[PDB]
Amino acid sequence: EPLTAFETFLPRVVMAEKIQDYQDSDAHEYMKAVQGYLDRFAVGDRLQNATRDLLVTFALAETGEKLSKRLPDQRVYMRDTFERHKDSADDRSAYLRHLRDTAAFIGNAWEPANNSPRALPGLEASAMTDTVKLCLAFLNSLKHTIAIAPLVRFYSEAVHADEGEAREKRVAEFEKAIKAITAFTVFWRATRRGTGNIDSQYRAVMAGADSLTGIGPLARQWAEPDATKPDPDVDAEALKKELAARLSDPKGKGGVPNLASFLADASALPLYKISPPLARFLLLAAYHDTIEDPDNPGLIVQGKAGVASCFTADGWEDDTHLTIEHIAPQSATSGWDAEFYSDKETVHKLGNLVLAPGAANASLSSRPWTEKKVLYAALGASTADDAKSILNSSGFTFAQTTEDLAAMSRYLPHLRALGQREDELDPAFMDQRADVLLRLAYTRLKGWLGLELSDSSSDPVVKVDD
Amino acid sequence: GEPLTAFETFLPRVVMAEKIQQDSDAHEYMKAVQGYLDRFAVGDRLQNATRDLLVTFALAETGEKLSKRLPDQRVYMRDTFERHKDSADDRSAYLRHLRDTAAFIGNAWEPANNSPRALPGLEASAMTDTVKLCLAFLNSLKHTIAIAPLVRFYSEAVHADEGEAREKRVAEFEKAIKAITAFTVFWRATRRGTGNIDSQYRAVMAGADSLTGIGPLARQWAEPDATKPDPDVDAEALKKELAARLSDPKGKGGVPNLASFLADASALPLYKISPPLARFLLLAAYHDTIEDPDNPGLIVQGKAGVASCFTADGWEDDTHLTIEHIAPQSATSGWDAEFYSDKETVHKLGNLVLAPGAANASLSSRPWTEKKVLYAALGASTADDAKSILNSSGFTFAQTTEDLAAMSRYLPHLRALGQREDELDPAFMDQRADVLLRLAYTRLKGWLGLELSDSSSDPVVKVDDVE
Amino acid sequence: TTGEPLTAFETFLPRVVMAEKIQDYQDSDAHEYMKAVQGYLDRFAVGDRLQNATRDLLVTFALAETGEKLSKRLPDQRVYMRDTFERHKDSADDRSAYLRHLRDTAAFIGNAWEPANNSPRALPGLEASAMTDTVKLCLAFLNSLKHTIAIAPLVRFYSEAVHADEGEAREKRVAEFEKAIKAITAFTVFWRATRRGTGNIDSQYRAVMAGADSLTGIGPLARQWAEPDATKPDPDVDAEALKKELAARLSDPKGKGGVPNLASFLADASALPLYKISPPLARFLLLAAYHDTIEDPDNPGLIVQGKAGVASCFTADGWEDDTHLTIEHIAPQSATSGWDAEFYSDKETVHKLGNLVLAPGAANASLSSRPWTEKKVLYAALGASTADDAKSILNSSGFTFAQTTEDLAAMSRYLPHLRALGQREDELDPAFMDQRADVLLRLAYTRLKGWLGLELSDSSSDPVVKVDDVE
Amino acid sequence: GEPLTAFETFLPRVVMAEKIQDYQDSDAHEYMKAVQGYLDRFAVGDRLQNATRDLLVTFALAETGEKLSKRLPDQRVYMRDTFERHKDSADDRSAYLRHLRDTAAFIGNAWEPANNSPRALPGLEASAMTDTVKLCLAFLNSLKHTIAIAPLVRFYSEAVHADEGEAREKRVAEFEKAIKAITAFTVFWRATRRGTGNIDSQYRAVMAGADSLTGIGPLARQWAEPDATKPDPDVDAEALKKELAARLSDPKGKGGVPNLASFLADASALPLYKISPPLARFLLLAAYHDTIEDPDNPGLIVQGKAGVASCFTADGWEDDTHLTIEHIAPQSATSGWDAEFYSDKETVHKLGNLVLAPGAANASLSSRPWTEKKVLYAALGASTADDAKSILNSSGFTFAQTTEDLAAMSRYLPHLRALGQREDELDPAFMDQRADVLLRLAYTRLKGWLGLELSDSSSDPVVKVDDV
Repeated sequence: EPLTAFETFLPRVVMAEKIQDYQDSDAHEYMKAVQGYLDRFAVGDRLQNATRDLLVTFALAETGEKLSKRLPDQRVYMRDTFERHKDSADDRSAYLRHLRDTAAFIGNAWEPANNSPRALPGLEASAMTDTVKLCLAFLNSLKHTIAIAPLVRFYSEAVHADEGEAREKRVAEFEKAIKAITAFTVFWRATRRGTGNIDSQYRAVMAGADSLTGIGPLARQWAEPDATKPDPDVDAEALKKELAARLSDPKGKGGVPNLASFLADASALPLYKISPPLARFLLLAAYHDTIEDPDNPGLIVQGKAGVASCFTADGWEDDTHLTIEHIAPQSATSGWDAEFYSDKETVHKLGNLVLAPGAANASLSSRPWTEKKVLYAALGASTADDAKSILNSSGFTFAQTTEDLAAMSRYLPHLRALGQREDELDPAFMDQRADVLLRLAYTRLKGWLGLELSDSSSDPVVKVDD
Repeated sequence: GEPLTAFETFLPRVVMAEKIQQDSDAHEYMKAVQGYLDRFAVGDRLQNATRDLLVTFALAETGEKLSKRLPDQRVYMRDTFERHKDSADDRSAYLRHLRDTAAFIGNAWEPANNSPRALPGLEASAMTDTVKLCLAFLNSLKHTIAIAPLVRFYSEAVHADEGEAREKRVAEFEKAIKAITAFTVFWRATRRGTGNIDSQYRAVMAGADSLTGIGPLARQWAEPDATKPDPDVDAEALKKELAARLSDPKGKGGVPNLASFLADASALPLYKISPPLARFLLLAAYHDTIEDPDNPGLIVQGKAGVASCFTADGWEDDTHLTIEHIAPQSATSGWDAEFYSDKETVHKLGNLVLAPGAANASLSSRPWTEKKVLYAALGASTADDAKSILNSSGFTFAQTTEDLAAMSRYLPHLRALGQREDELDPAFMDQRADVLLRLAYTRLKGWLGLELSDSSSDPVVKVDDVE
Repeated sequence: TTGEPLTAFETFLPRVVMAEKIQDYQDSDAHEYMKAVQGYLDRFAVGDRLQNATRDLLVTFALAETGEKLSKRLPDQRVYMRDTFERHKDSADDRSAYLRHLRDTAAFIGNAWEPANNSPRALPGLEASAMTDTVKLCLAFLNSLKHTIAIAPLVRFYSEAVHADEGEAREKRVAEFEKAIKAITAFTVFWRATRRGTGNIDSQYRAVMAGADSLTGIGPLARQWAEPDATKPDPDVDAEALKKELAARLSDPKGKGGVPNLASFLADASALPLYKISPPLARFLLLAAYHDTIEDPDNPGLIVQGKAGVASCFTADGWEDDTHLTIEHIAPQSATSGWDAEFYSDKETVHKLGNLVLAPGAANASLSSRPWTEKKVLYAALGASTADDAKSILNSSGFTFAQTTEDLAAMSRYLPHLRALGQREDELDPAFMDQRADVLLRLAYTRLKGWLGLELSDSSSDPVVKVDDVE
Repeated sequence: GEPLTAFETFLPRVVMAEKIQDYQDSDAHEYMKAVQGYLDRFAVGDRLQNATRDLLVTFALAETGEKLSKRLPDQRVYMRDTFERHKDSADDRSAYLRHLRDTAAFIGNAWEPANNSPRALPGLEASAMTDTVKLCLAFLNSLKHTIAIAPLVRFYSEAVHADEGEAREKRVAEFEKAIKAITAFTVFWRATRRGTGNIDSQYRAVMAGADSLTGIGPLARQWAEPDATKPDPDVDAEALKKELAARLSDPKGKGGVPNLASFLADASALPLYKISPPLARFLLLAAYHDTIEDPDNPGLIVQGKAGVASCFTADGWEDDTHLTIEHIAPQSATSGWDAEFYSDKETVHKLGNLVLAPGAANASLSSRPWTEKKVLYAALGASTADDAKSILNSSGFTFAQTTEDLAAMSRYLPHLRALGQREDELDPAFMDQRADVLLRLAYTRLKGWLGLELSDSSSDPVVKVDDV
C-alpha cells in the first residue's frame, strides 16, 4: 500500500528538530496525538481516505486551502508550509499544535469513536453545551465537512487560551461560531436547489477575499508566505456579520435580500428529497414551543416557553418519537386530492411534513386523510386515555391495536392542530402551512446569524431569485 | 361515585372567593392544575397523585409536613386560603404557587409518558445538562422531599421579569439544584439508612435550627401574620446552610472532615443501599479519569474531556455504562474467599465498575483471570485492539470475539484493571474505594461550597455520625 | 541508549512528565522550569562532567528542600527524587513551587556560584543592583574556599527574593539576601579561623537547614519538612533569625562552636598556621584587617584603624586584586640568612597571620628569601605615597635588588601596614609576629563582627576563661 | 627658580589668620597638610604648576562659581579676595579651608586616584563607593569632564561634614543621586550635539546660578556677591535633577531636546564613536544591559529578564578585553560590503554600527566580508564554547585565529547572537534601525537618573526640533 502524505511528513518533522533527539521534543507529543487518531483506521483505503481528508481540512485551516485529494500534491504543502517555520522554534510548534487540534476535533467532536460521546479534548464537558451538541450532530448528518476548518480554528483558540476567564470567553465564542455557521448553512441550503457551492463561500471566508465586511482571513496563516500584520479568529460579529452579509447582501452571492424572498424560495423546493437532515432541522426549529392555532384550524403559532420543546440535541437524536412523516402520501393514493400529484415535488415540500412516532408508520402509511386525521389527533393527545377515547370513538380499525397506538401518544400541537382541521387538505393548504413553518424556523435561527430581513412584506419588498 | 379528593373540595372554596368576579383567570391558574390532575385515572391513582401534590404544596407554602389523611388535607386549604381572604393579589400569588408546584411535578419531575422534562414558562436553555442530570437522579432516588425547595426557585424564575431578572433566577435555580443534589448525595453516601434527610429539608423550608443566619424557604410563615419578607435565596443561603447541616459539629450531619467522609462511605454497601446513588458516585468518580501509571488497577484525574461520563447522557446511558461487580456477588471459583467474609464487601464502591450491559453474559461469575482480559478488551481504544486482546488470550467466552469487540469503548478504569498483575483482595477494593470517593468528592464539592479539611490525618479526628 | 549511566535527573524527568496527565506538557509549568534546569546541565560534557554536575546539583537540592544529606551514589538519588515528588502528587501549585525550587538552585549554582566562562556573577530574575559589592565579595570568597555547603542556605534566600512581588516585597527579600550572605560568611570565617581542620562546619549548616538542635527558637531553613506532612509554616528568615542562630552555634557554651569570648578567639587564631590551612581564608582575614588602617605612631611595626576610606581593601575589587595585593611572608618560609632562627623552631610559625603582608605580586622576585635588612626597605618603598618617595627610598638604600629601581617604584602604592613595618627599627622575632597577629585578628573581628551580630567579651582579663574548642 | 604657585603664595596669607601663634593653626595646618599632601604628589615644574592651577580653578567654581582663569596673578587674587571675606569669623575661615581640603581630597582620591590605589571618598566609608558611583566617576573621568568636579565636591563636602549615622547616610545617598543626574545630563547633552556645545557654561551657571529654570539658587558654598542675607544650599533630589532636566529639555532652556523624537533624530545622525569613544561606550553598555535577541526583527534586540546579560556596571565599564567597541561595517571601504556605507565618511561611526566584542578577536574580524563576520559574531556570542566550536567548524571559513582560540573568547551576548541570526544583507538603513533601537534602550536606562520623561508622543506629536 502507498505511503500516505502523513508518514512522508514525519521524517520531515524529524529532520526539523535538530535532535531532541526526540521524542522528548514537543512535536513528538502533538504528533503522537495525531498518530493516535489515524491508528483508528485500517491499513488500505480507510487509512488513506482518513489521512487525505485530515490534510484537506488542515490546509483550509492553516491557509484557505482547497488542497486536492491526490497524494503527490499533499506531500507538498506539508513540505511548503513547514519550511516556512524552519527558523523559529515556537512557530513550528504552534503549527504542529494546529495539526493536533484538527485531528483532535475530527476524531472527538466530529466523528467520535465507536461508542464514545462527542467531546472537545482539553475543554471541559460544560463546553459541550446542548446547542453545540445539536449543531455538531446536524452538520455531521449533512456531511458538511467544510465546516470543520472554521470550527477547528475556534476550538484551537479555546484550548490554547489561559484557564479561567480567557478559556471561557473563547469557549462561549466557539458556541457563537457554531450557531452562526449552522444558521448560515441552513438558510443557504434551504433556499437553493442544489448545494449551490456553499463550500466556495467558506473557503473564501477562511482565506479572506471578497470580504463583504472589513474582516480578514480566518485561517491560522497567510497563503502569501510572510508577515506584516496579525490574523484574528474573531466571531462576535466577524464571522456572524460576514456570513450574514454573504447570504443577504446584494453585493453577495447569497440571493436572499428579504423575508418574502426566503419564504418564496424555501416554500418552492422539495426539501425532504434534497436533504432529509435539513428538513428535520427545519421542522424541529418550527415546531419548538408551538401551540395549535385557535383561528386557522390547520396551523400552529408560538406558545408558552417550554410547553412543547423539541429544538434540542435530544430532539435531533429522537428518531423514535419524532420521525419525519408525509401528510399527503408520497404516492397517489385514494382518500386524497389528486392536486398533490400534479408535481412530483409537491409531497416533499416542508408544508407536507410532520414529526410523528416512527412505530405508528404501519398505521399511517397510504391511508385516506379521513383516517390520518384521527391518527394525528390521537398521537398528539395529552394522555393515552384521550388517545384511547379518540381511536375507539372513531369507527376505524387500524393496522395496530388501539392499546398500542395510545402508548405512542404524546403532546404534539402540530398534530393536534391537523386533527382539528375540518376542511379538506389541498396543495394550497400545505403552502400556507409551509409559510407558517418557515417563518417560525426563521424566527428561531435568526438570532444565530444576526439576521433581520425586511418583513416590509410586498410593501417595500422585492421577491428576488438567486 | 367514589369519595372526593381534598382538591375538588378546595375548588368551591376557590370560587366563593373567586368570586364572579369561567369568569375568573384565577380559574386559569386553577385550570392549569386541573390539567395536571386529569392525567390520573379515577380511583387510587387520582387520590395518591392529589394527596402528594398537596403534601409538597404544604412544605412549599409552609413547612407544614401535611399528613396523608384526607380530612387533614381539606383543612389546610381552607386554613391558608382564608389567610388571603382580604387581598386580591395575595390570594392570586398563592394560587399561582399551587399552579407552579403542579407545573413542576408534572413536567420537570415526572414528565408525561413520551415527553421530555421541562420548566413551563422557562425556555429550553434553562433545561441545562446539569439540571437534567440532577432531576433524573433525584427522581431515580425517589427523593420527593426535594420537590418543595425546588418549586420555590422555579416559581421565582417564572414570576420574574423577562431578560436580566429571569436569567438571574434561572442561574440561581441551577445553583440550587446542584446544592440540593450534592447535599443529598453526601448525606446519603455517608449514612447507613436514609438517616432522616427529609427532616433536614423540612427544617430548611420552615426552617428551624438554621445553622446560618438564614430564615424560612417556604413562600409564607407557618405562624400566620407578617412583619418581614421571606428570604428564598441560594447563592450562599441554601448552599452554606446545607453545607453546614452536613459538616458542622453543631449540625446533625456527622461529617466534619474528609478523612471521616472517606471512612464512612468506604464502609457501607452502597450498591445494596441505593443503586442509583452508587451509579451517581461512579459517574462522578470516573469522569475524565485516566489509568494510574504507578498504582496498577487504579485511576487518576486526566485531560478535561478525554473520558467524560458525568452528564445527563451518562446517567441515561444504561446500555454503555451499567454497574458491574468486580468480585462476583456470590462465592465463585477463580476468586479469593476473603471477599465473602462479610456479605456486604462485594457491594462497596471499590468493587463496582461501569461496563456495557450486554457483555454481562460473558462477565457473569467468571474467574478474575478471565474478567481481567474482558475488562482490558471492553476498555480498548479501537475494536481492533479488543480483537487483538480477546484472541491473544486463550479463553473462549459466552459471546463471540466479534461481538465483544463491538462493545469496546475507551474506559480508563477498565483499562486500568486489565493491567493489574497482582491478585485482587478486599484490601485492594478498599484502596479503590478511597480513590473513587475522593474523585467523587472533588467533583461534587463545588456544588455545595464544601472544603472539608484533608490534613491527610493532619490534625484529623475520624468521626462517626452520632446515634 | 548509549554507554554510561543515566543520571538521576533524566530518570526524574520521566517522572516529572507522568505527574502531568491533564495538560501541556509543553504548556505545562514544569517544562518551563525544567527547561531552564536542562539549560544549566547542557553546559557539561557527556561522561564524568555531566555526572558530577548533576549529582552535585541534586545533593544541594536535598539540603535545600529537606535538610537531608543525599549521598553521591546514583540509585539513592533516583529514589530521593521520587520520594518527594509523590509528596506533591495531589496539588497542582505545590508540585509547581517544588519544581520552581529546583530551577532556582540550578539558576543559582550556574550564575551566582560558578558563572559561565566569561560572564559575571548574577542572580537570575533579580536586578544588577542586588549584585552589591558585599554580595560579590562573599560569593567570590565562599567559592574560593570551595564552601559548597553554603549553596543550600543561599538558594533559599535567593528563591524567596525571586518569588516575591515587585517593588517593596522584592527589595526587602533582596536586602535579606545580603544580610544572609554576610552572616553565613562571617560565621564560616570565624569557625574556620579558630579551628585546625574543617572541624565539620558542614554538619552545622545541615543542622540549621534541618535543625534540629537549634540553639535559638528557630526552625528548619529548608523549603519543606523531612517528616512528610504539614501542621505549621516554615520560615527562611535571616535577620531576626539567622544571625542569631549562627552566632550562638559559634559562641554559646551549649553550642559546638568553642569560642565564648574575644580572648579565646584571639588565642585560637593566633596559634594556627592559617596560611597553610586555607590561603583564601588568610587573604579574607588580611583584607578585613588592613582595611582603612594607618601605621601605629606608638608601636613601630603595627597598625591602627584610620579615617574612613583612607586605605580601603575589604571589597570585591580587593578580593580580586591578586596583582596589587598578594599574600607575602615576612619571615621567609624557609631558613634563610638575615633572619632570626627562632622563626624555624616550629615549622608552623612562618604561616601564622602575624607573618603575612599584602604586597604587589610582581615584586616577589625582589623580596624572595632576602634578609630583613633589605625587605625593610622594600616594604618601606612599596608602601610609599608616590613613586618618587619609593625611588627616594630605594636609591637612598645601598642595596641593588633583582628588579630596577624604576621598576619597583612603579609598584609603589599607599599601604600603611607596609609603611609601618618599614619604620620598625627593632629586630623581628616570633614574639613580634604574635603581637602583630593579635592586632590583625582584632581589626578583622571588629570588621566582621557586625555581619554575625557578635559581641564577645573583651572583659577578660578581668574575667576570661581562655577556652579550647575541646572540653 | 620657577615662579611660586598661587598655592604657596596663599600659605603666608593663611597663617596670618591663626596667625603666627596657634597650632598653628592646628586645624588649618591639618587641612593644609592634607592639601599640601595632595600637591606633593606632583613633580616640580609644569606638573606641579598645572595641578595647582587646576585645583584652584575648580575651587573657585565650588566656593564662588567664578570661572577663575589659568593665569597666575589672577589666582593669587581671589584666594586673597575671598579669605579677607572671612577675616572676622573664626569658624567661617575654618569651613572655607575645610572646603579646599575637600576639593583636593576629591580630585586626588575620587577623580584621579594615585598610581595603584582604588577610587575613594576620604572620610566616607567604602559603602559610599557604590557601583553606580564607581561607574560614573570612571566615565566622567574618561570623558575628561573636569567641570563636573565642582558640583560633585559640593555633595561630597556635605556628606563628610554631616553627623554620623542618619545624617551622613542621607547625604551620601544624595551624593549618588547627584552623580547620576550629572552623568545622565552630560550623556544626553553630549550624545545629541555635534561638539561639546559648551556644556561647561551650563554647569557654571548652575553653580553660580543664575539663569535658573527652576526656583533653585546657587550651588557653590558662598555668594559671588560678597555679603549675606540668606543661606545657600541645594538638595539635588529636586534641585539638581529638575534644574538639569529642564536645562536639557525645556523650550526656555539652551538644551534643544524637547521630546523623544528629537533626541532619537539628533543622536541617530551623529558619528558618536568619532566624537567621543567614551560616550559611545557608555551608551552601548546602557543599551545592551539585560537585552535578548529580538524574535521578530532579526539582528535586533529587546529588553529581557533582569540580570540575564548585565553589562551596565563599573565592571562592564572597565572590561576592555571582553567588551571592546567594534565596528560592524568596517571603518574603510572593503569588499563583501555595501558601498552605501561609505557615501558619508561619518556613517560607519554612528551608534547602530557598533558592537561590544572581545578585543582579541579583532584579528579575525578586521576588514572581513559580512558573510564571515556573521559567523564570528554568532560564535563569539554563544552560550558555551562548545556551541562556538559547533558554529565555527560548521562554517566553511578559516579565520586568522584557531577555532579552539575563538571559542575560548565566547560569552553570552544577545546583541551578537542577534546579528548572527540576520539572514538579510546589511545596509545603512538597517544600522539606522539598529541605532534607533539602541538609543531607545539607553534612554530608558538613563531616564530615571535625570527625572526625564520626554514625549514619545511624536506619531501623535512628532515635531521635532534642532538645537540652536
